[PDB]
Amino acid sequence: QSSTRNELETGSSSACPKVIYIFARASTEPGNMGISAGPIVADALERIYGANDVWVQGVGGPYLADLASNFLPDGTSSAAINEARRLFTLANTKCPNAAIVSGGYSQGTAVMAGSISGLSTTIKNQIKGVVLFGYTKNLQNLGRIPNFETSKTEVYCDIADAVCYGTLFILPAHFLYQTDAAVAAPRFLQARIG
Repeated sequence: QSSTRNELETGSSSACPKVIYIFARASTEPGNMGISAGPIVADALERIYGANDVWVQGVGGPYLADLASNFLPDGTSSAAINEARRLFTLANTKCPNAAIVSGGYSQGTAVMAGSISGLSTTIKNQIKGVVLFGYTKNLQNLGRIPNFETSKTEVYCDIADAVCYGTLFILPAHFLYQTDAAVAAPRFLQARIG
């Protein structure tokens, strides 16, 4: 299954890739990568760069992607945020010269925006590009990641996606970011790399 990827955890410093990609899944998604926007950006990165030149990594562990946490102030649990910071730091520890790129979908965008905002200048500097599909803190944060440059940040906010409007509707819906994730986001990340 595409839905669990751990290439950074099992990564060793003698085989660094050009690209480390870290992704936070939406509420309900299985694994650490999910089954929508996660594997889509990951399939494209490998396609562009080679499978051997991209480490693909989901935010797992304490990040449970449960619906209740969307309502915490940062829009997710702080143990979700520390797990992402932990992985970002590991990519830096292991491979300080690779381009880190990252993604998030729905609740997972709040994991990125939460973790990324608190990082050492050195690490934020290695994170070349961040793609947020359905940014649940688009309204509140003003469509940027606080403390992290807008030039490396590309936000995808469909008109129909309630969560981009500063609240939260919770009910079964279609995935909105099919073409964004497959086309625009790889494209955007490819320009940043790196």
